Amino acid sequence: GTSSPSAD
Amino acid sequence: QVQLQESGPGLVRPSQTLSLTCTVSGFTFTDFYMNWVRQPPGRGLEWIGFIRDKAKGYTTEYNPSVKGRVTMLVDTSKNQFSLRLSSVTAADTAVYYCAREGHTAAPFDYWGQGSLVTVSSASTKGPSVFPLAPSSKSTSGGTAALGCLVKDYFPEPVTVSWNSGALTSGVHTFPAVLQSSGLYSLSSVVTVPSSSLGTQTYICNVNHKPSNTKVDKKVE
Amino acid sequence: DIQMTQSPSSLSASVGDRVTITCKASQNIDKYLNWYQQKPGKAPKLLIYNTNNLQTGVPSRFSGSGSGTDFTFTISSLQPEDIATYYCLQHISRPRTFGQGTKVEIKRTVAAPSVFIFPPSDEQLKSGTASVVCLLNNFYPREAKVQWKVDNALQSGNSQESVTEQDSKDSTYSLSSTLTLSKADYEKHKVYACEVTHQGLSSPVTKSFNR
Repeated sequence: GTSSPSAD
Repeated sequence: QVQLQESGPGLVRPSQTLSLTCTVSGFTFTDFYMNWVRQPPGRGLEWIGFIRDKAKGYTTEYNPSVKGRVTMLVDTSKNQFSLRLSSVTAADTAVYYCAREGHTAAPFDYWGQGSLVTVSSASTKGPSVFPLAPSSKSTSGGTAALGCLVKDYFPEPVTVSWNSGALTSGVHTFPAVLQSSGLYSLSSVVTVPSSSLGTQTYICNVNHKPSNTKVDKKVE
Repeated sequence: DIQMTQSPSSLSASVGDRVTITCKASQNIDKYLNWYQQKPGKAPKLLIYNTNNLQTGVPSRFSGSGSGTDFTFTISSLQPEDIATYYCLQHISRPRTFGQGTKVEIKRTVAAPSVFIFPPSDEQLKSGTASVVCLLNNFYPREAKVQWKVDNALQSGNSQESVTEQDSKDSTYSLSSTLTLSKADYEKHKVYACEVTHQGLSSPVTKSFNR
């Protein structure tokens, strides 16, 4: 994978 | 063909546990996170949480809004993610979706159809299906209207298709209305050529999943 | 949590118009703001991610801009299939939070309803109840009045109606009105009529049948 910073 | 599909809609009793499954195919599901989002009938969207991928051991993050009531699982042998929400209340009635995290385009690049879960202590009731036959009183410039009346069911939703999915053009499946009994009613109508009323067959396929009631009705 | 506020809450525009929706975050979200389109009964669909990146296959008429706390979503030339509710979503931090959505509706020219009436089915009559359905197909605008008559006496309190969402092809509305009586009551009268009044009608249209 995801490009989202809130995923990890 | 990336596919996501939540398990069927239905009832959950107050203070009991909502359980859903999200069955996937068409991608390496073990390489993407999976989110759950819900939408209370008539309201906006709410992110419930996500379950990570195989590399992260499927660890989770939940919204504090459902803090402590939600768990999200995976059963890799079944191509399935699951959602469990305990001690439900009236606030938890909603359409629940699983939505893939995605890689570059994220989050929520693919979504299931959604499953309506209704919190209630009432019993489910499958519908009655009656025909709305084409006639002279339903005749407009060479076209004919026909349909099916789907009455006395609870809770929502009911699914109506025509000719098992082969007929979709010109169909209007109206929003249900709530009757005095607390049961819902809806009509689904289709406008067709009057010229081929004698050669074509029209069948409404009604599926009220909450009660596992499937009814087929030929409209003559 | 980051709160997302969209504006306006709904709007109506003509095909071809430029439509701009705004989304504000209560605190910075850098560029991590996505836009989704949802049609009644269907799941949201990703159109744009991270402010201005079009998802593969999304028409070039959609776009977005902004940064920090203030964002915009633009449809360059509105098309009939674009009616929906559009949501913004921040994902710089958990919990991921959505705007309340903006319902995009279309204004078009007047279109009169085609009116159809359906007597109760033998099957239902057998059961003890008699539902009579009046259908108003593909009209605009949405405002319309149905009046049930049972031997010329204006009925009250025995019908229910519901209107569809706006059609994605012709931007019209359809309305179903259902009159429900007991079989006993149904077999007391002769002419069951549905009177429709609408802006696209020079004079009210009637559709009736003698039991």
